[PDB]
Amino acid sequence: ARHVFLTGPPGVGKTTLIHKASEVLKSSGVPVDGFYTEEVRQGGRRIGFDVVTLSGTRGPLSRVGLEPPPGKRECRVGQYVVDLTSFEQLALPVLRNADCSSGPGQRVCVIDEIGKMELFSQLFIQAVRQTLSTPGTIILGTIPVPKGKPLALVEEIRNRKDVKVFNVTKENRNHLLPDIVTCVQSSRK
Repeated sequence: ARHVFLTGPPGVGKTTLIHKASEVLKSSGVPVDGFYTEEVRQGGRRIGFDVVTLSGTRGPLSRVGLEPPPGKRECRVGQYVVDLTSFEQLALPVLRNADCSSGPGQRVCVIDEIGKMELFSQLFIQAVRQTLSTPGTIILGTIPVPKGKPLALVEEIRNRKDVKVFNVTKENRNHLLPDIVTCVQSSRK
C-alpha cells in the first residue's frame, strides 16, 4: 500500500483520529512510531507546545518569550518562540529507528502537524526524506490544504502524488479514523 495524509481546514479533532489509529495498529501487533505535538495547558492555560513520542517521551517545543528583534533571529509563531532543537531532542530518531530484515513487519511513522512549521522547517525536509527513503515505514500525517503558496515542507511530500489525501470535515470528522486504517492495512496482513 502507500502513505496517507489528512487535509482540510484546521479546527482540531483529526489529531485524535490519528491518536486512535495509534492504538489500533498496536492492537493489531503493528508497533507504530513517531511523534505528536499536544497542547501544553498547565491547568488549562496555553503556555507552549510539547512533542510527545509514541514511546511516552515528550519534548519542549515552544515557550513564552519576547518577539525576535530585527537583529536577533528567533522563531515566534504568535506569542511563543519555537526552536528546531526542541524537535531534534526526540522528533529525529523516531523517523527512522533501525533497518534490517524486510518482508514481514514494515513500519508506521506518525507525524501530525506538517503545516505550521512551513518556514521554520529545516531538519523536517531532511528527516522526513530519510523516512520516505525507507520501504518499510508508512508515513501517516496531517498537512494543510493546498491553497495558494506551496508550504516549503509539504512540498517534499507533495512531490509523491501517490499518498492518499483524506479531506476531513467537521461533519463526518470522527469517521475518518477507520477510513485511514483501511488504506494502511491494505498492505498485506
